[PDB]
Amino acid sequence: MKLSEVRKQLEEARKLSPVELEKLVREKKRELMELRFQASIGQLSQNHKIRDLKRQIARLLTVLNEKRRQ
RNA sequence: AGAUGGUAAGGGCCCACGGUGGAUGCCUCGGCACCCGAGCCGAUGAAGGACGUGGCUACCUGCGAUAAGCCAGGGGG
Ligand SMILES: [Mg+2]
Ligand SMILES: [Mg+2]
Ligand SMILES: [Mg+2]
Ligand SMILES: [Mg+2]
Ligand SMILES: [Mg+2]
Ligand SMILES: [Mg+2]
Ligand SMILES: [Mg+2]
Ligand SMILES: [Mg+2]
Ligand SMILES: [Mg+2]
Ligand SMILES: [Mg+2]
Ligand SMILES: [Mg+2]
Ligand SMILES: [Mg+2]
Repeated sequence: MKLSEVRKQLEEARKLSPVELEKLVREKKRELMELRFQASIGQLSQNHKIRDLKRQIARLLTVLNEKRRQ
């Protein structure tokens, strides 16, 4: 995923409430599973999308953790 | 009547060239000694591990279900 898009994901991410974050993760986590399935049947040529989503879920959770910790 | 050479089944010594084998010289990502710097870690769960972790991954390295990585500051180009 693009550098600029990362920064953009973070800005909008840091504006969410934990619940919105929790909900957002669950969907991107669901999208990861959808990706894995098509990856299974050789129907995902844009395979970089898998690594990409994994780190989004990472970046979200990191921020979810940010929200809670002080 | 007498006498003396060509035979090499195979073998021996020398010479040429190969095979095998990995000495020798050169080489060094490693080691060895001395000197200096530096010296604790852990229930806020250590040292050391197990099992996992990649779109395709046997192993090593890294990492821990956020899993060859996540956030921020500094360095760099
Ligand atoms: Mg990043
Ligand atoms: Mg004769
Ligand atoms: Mg002969
Ligand atoms: Mg013969
Ligand atoms: Mg002889
Ligand atoms: Mg020879
Ligand atoms: Mg020499
Ligand atoms: Mg000393
Ligand atoms: Mg020490
Ligand atoms: Mg350990
Ligand atoms: Mg688990
Ligand atoms: Mg920087």
